[PDB]
Amino acid sequence: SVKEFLAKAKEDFLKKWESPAQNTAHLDQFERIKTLGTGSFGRVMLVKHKETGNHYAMKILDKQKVVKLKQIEHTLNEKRILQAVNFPFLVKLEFSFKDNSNLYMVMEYVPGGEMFSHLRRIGRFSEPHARFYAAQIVLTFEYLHSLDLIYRDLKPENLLIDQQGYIQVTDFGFAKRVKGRTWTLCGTPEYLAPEIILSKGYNKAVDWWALGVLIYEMAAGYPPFFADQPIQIYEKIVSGKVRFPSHFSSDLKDLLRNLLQVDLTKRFGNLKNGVNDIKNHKWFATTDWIAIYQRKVEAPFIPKFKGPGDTSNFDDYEEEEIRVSINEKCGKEFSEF
Amino acid sequence: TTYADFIASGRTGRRNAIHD
Ligand SMILES: COc1cccc(CC(=O)N/N=C/c2ccc(O)cc2)c1
Repeated sequence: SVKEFLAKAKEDFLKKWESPAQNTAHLDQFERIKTLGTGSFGRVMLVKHKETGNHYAMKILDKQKVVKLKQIEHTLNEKRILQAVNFPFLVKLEFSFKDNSNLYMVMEYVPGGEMFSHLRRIGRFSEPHARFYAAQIVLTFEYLHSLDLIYRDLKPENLLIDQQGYIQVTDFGFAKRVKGRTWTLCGTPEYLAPEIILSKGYNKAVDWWALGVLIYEMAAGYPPFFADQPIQIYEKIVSGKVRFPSHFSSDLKDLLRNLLQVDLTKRFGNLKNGVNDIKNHKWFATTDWIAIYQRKVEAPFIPKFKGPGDTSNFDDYEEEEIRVSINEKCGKEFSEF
Repeated sequence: TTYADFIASGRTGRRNAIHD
């Protein structure tokens, strides 16, 4: 049952949430090979665990940069939540630790690269292709939302493709455990729901809005609201007027009108029937939800794999030395990391 | 075309998060 499984999931989660894993490795245990991506506070590098030969992706955050951007509480959220969750389409945190200068999150290496990369290169995805990815996100959001977690940064940049063609959600930097309402203005401009922009207070319905943005972007090749500057994007979103490509099927347009719905009493995922409004929509009529969950569906796209530490599905980034200070920075701030 | 407008735009690369 969905009910049974989620209840079991919540018990598992709550024990880890109440007693988080801390200091489960050290930097010297890993050989650093190459940068896979970057972000405001640092970078994520392919690494190899010296005693096992296992590859992982190591996210390195500069404590002082976190502090400058007033992201301390968000970073604490990120690590506390990621070490507690477990779902087939969530990237797994394997180890975490800190030193004088940095925080480290050692996660599974997902070798197929970012959905972003593949989407931009290929132009757009077919409706079955988009649908296969969308289903994984729907199940993942049912899971997270059942734990009172809001994800708040859905976008193809954050979705990695595994060796079997399934999605792995990464970057829990804005994830938050909240019962009810929250107010932070965070996310990515193209993906923000109108109520975030209008400072209304918001809830998990913002992730369903963002699903609408993602499916559109996947199927069209461009997002439903774009411009050269974020201010113009926000104007377009609050306007809420959406135009669809002529090649979008009728069922797809109907789904998106219901996800990209400004009115929260009408937006799908946020009604009495909750996620079932989405799962039972006609666009998903061909989806076997249980088989998606069980990974028994053939992926529309399988990435190239030329070998275990290969990074050819990722862009190249400028490398820099990982200097660790001889003085502890921001110790009190990150004490529970 | 909308596609052409997007490809000529400045936001076809990776998009940064907004913290505030
Ligand atoms: C805001 O500061 C940041 C600093 C560095 C990175 C990021 C973004 C991020 O979490 N990327 N993760 C990519 C990933 C790639 C491969 C993989 O197997 C697992 C995760 C944000």
